[PDB]
Amino acid sequence: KAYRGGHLTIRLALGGCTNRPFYRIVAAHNKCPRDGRFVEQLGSYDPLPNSHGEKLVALNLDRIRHWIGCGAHLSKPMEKLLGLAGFFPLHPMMITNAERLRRKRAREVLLASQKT
Amino acid sequence: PYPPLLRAMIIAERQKNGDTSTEEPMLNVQRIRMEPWDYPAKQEDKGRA
Amino acid sequence: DEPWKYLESEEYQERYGSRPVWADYRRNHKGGVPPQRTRKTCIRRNKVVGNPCPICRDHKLHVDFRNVKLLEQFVCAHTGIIFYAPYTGVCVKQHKRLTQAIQKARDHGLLIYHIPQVEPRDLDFSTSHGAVSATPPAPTLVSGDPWYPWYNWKQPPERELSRLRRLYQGHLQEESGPPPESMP
Amino acid sequence: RKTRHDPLAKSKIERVNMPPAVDPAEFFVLMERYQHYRQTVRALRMEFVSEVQRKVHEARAGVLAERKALKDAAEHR
Amino acid sequence: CRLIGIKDMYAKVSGSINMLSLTQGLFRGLSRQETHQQLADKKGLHVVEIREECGPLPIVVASPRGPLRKDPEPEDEVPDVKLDWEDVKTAQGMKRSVWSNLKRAAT
Amino acid sequence: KPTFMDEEVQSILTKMTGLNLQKTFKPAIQELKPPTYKLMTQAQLEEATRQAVEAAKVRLKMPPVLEERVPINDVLAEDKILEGTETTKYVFTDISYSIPHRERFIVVREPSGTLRKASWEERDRMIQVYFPKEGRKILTPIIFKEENLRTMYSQDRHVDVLNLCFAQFEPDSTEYIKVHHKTYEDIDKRGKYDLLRSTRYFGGMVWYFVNNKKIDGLLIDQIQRDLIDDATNLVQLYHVLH
Amino acid sequence: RSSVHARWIVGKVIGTKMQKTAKVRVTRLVLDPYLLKYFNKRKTYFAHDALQQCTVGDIVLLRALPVPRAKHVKHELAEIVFKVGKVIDPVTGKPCAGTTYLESPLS
Amino acid sequence: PMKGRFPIRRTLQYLSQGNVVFKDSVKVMTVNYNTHGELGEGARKFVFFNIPQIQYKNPWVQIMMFKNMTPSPFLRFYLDSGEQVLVDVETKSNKEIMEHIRKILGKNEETLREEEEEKKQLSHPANFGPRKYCLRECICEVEGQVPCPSLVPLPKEMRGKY
Amino acid sequence: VRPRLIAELARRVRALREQLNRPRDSQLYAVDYETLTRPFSGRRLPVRAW
RNA sequence: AUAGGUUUGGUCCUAGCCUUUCUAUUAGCUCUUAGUAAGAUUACACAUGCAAGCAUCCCCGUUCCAGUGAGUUCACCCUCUAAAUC
Ligand SMILES: [Mg+2]
Ligand SMILES: [Mg+2]
Ligand SMILES: [Zn+2]
Ligand SMILES: [Zn+2]
Repeated sequence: KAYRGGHLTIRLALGGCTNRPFYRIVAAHNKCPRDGRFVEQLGSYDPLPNSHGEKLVALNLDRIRHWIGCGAHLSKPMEKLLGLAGFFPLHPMMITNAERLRRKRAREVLLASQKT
Repeated sequence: PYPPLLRAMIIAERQKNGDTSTEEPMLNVQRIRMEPWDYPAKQEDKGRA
Repeated sequence: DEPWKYLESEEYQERYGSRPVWADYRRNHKGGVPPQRTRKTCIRRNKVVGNPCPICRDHKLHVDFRNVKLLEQFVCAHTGIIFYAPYTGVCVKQHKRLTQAIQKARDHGLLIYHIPQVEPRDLDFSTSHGAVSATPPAPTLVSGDPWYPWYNWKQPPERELSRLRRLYQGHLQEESGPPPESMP
Repeated sequence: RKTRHDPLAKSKIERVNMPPAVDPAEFFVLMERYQHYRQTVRALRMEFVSEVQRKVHEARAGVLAERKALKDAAEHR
Repeated sequence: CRLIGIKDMYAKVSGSINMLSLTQGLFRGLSRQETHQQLADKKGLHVVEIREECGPLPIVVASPRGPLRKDPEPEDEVPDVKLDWEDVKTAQGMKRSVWSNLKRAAT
Repeated sequence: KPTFMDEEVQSILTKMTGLNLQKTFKPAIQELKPPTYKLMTQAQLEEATRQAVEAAKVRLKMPPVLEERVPINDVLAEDKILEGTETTKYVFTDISYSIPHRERFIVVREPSGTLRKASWEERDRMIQVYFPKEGRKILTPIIFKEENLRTMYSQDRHVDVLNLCFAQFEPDSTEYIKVHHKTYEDIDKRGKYDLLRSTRYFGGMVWYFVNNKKIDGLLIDQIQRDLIDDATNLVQLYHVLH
Repeated sequence: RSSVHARWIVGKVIGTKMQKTAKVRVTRLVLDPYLLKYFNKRKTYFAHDALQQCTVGDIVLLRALPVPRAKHVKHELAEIVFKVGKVIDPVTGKPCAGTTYLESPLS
Repeated sequence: PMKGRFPIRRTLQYLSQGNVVFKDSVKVMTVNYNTHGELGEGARKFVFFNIPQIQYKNPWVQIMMFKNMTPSPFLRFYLDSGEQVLVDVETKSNKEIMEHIRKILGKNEETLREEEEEKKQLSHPANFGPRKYCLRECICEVEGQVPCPSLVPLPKEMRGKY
Repeated sequence: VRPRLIAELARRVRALREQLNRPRDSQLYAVDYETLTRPFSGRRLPVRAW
């Protein structure tokens, strides 16, 4: 299909039922639907933690690189995933979130101390 | 420095090829400039309502 | 219960003989070719309806990973295939159970099945590649320092802060310097 | 989704979209992170592009490929 | 088949289905099939079966009671056998009738 | 001096093992189709036999012995800022159809924001999950428990067990090795070494025995049947080893 | 190199009734997938012919033109591969009829 | 029974069996062959049996048949370069001719193997789809993970019932 | 193949209109200062520029 | 189709109709719970509410997503080249 110059994107996609989210990381057109067609499917990601606490992620890094070269952008979740992997740097947003969490924890601790 | 995994991969590749090479892999932002966000664009390229 | 004894016994011999459990049984149905799946359950509530599925008609016939002979009776000798439900004419639930039992037996090694000699998945058996062996550690790692410098918090110069304040006069929040380095 | 030829809602017109307030120091830090991270990302992208180009070259008029072609020609002859 | 001793096989009955005709025809068919021994006798050679279930291992079924023909069978390629269409279709997967591979009671 | 893939040694091992065409190519309990009957002359028959023998040899060429792999206790990088925020781990695996499965990059992020190169046990499992194989179940199945193994052994069923092991754990694995050793032990005690004589034995039983110095039983077995030359060969091999 | 699909294509000549343009029919073999027999389906093709050298019944081959030089013609008569009647062999290039040499070899 | 003289020509399997896959260069493979001539039997045989197979192998190349244009049977070719291969078939058996063809304008086995490999590469294993293209639809199907609420339902963790 | 002449004509007309009666930007860069909106468009300005 | 029923005083042949199997709609008559998929008949007519904003003003976006199956060989391949993305 012909779109108005919609860029390429490496993006997640819901391949799950209700309450089981399963993800499909996928090189697709920006203006395509979420679960609609794509250019080339890449490494499936699972968010629900499987038997003995693993949250497994596939990645065809070799083809991801190619896609990047060809000029395909990355959604924020994808970027985060990459950072986690060690393929990209940690997305600064993630870092900030972590910091915030830490701060919150500290506050909680302080409150507890006050109480006691 | 490269990000953790890419660098490792590169190292592995190097090893496979043959050379040991203790010189670490690195990327340079001498080429990559950072014109700020408040830097102005161009009215030739924009469309008017 | 704890069966195999029943199979061994004289009663069993009297009843069936050399032939299997299901040879007598015949599904009764509309003419010619029968419905392609068998009835769901022989027994409802505690009742037993119709001519029962060869297992259901007898109390003593149980199904588990230890009734080896019985399980075999519902599998080919020459193929390793578990008979599809309408071959034997067994109950659907019963069939399911039977299959499960067979699987269990296989897992345990209480029932023979072909274990074919595969090739090894990797045709090269070396652990030299970085992949598995060992990468030379990073200088940052050695130091005890993050990958990239900007991962940590640097306190901004005050001028910048002032500028920010000026920019967002009405809309501001009071803030801390750096965060902690732990979180219980 | 609305298609621009529709009127837009009557509750919507009287709605001031007031932005979030800002922590200064934190904001600056965030900005810094964005600056740095993006540079790295750009570099990575460039590298990838270069790799792709190299691959293309290899495919087309890379030396090995050329040699192969020559060999084929010879065989044909 | 049961009466005979024939235990496991496929058979399609086409044309009419007069019972008498079917029975007699069947009987005739069963009478007029060469043994492997018979084949061996006819040809010399060895009737060697090669199973896919077993390995490449050549199992010899029926060797000839007497001499042996040293001239091998001339493998005249693309052999003319006026062959059935239905079988071909089955092999291909062109025909798919809903009444074909139906789960039935034992025999 | 030991060298498993020294050709002479291999030859010797082959010699020690039988062919027994019927045992290599046993009637399998699979989905059968009707056979395909041929009309062979004597020469043709001979040729066929030769081919069969060759096939058998090919089948029985594998496998090697590799020792236990060393566990992977390495770190790519260790971030302290994540600290236990995004909990429950993450397991990132490089995928690529044109890469061998030992040259992969399988990586683990933990709550204590580290980046491990993954355990050996982990890695294989991950590979299986992404590249399924005929055999290889993802969790380690119930057959390789002790009691079950013992039961299997009791039904004089060792070859099958070996095959299963091969299918499951990669030959550098620890568990696999252990299983093999157990099997060998079983074979030794209350002996039936003629179960494994067209397999899966050539290195497995013999080499291991030689290494241990538990050759005596084997020698006895050789004596009892006939196999004097084979026994002599074995002895020679042992001598070479020590 | 060229926009058109058929680049080299052999065919038989029907109509010269139009200036510098031979109408040549081409016949591929097509597999009727039920029968699986290759039946010889056909398709007309105009072709530029500079000199009007070609006559009806000729067997020719047509090179693709870089661009179609009219609505229906996109080919050039590259060579007359068999002239009508006056057919010379590719092997032992001598005048012949059907199945018979006129100027015999050994000359 | 099937209506042909040799009904194995139309079995699909037979077609597949044809070994010759043409090199990329060819465009037209024109055969010319005598009908009543006793010497050119091989050519006739080839026309009868193998031509169909060849076509099946390579459907884009144009195959033309000519009956009595000349005395001696022969095959002539046309490449994208514009050259012309000319193989006289007379005296040979069909098999021999086929072999010759393979040698001349037929691909190697190696090339075929490479092609096959490439094809395989295209259809990946570790990715998920709907059967037709990819093995296994969802990662509930792989063992040791959360197993699709359709079969075994999820615990009270599930939203809206929490 | 049918020709869609009418559509083409319409397009042409639209183009002409754009060329001619286009708003000379006195009109559409205007600002009502008290209400912080705009003539022609009608939409408000963002808060961070008031 | 592993087929069966059915022309006739009967028999054989040829034959159509039907039966038996598996889906999906409605229909009657009935019905405990849980999880999950699927869910106008109709390019007939529509009340009400909502479905596109964002953003230091320009812009960019609302030319996508979602919907329907009215009409219908533009959807696959090559050749060329405009967006449009690095
Ligand atoms: Mg009557
Ligand atoms: Mg319609
Ligand atoms: Zn029941
Ligand atoms: Zn699922």
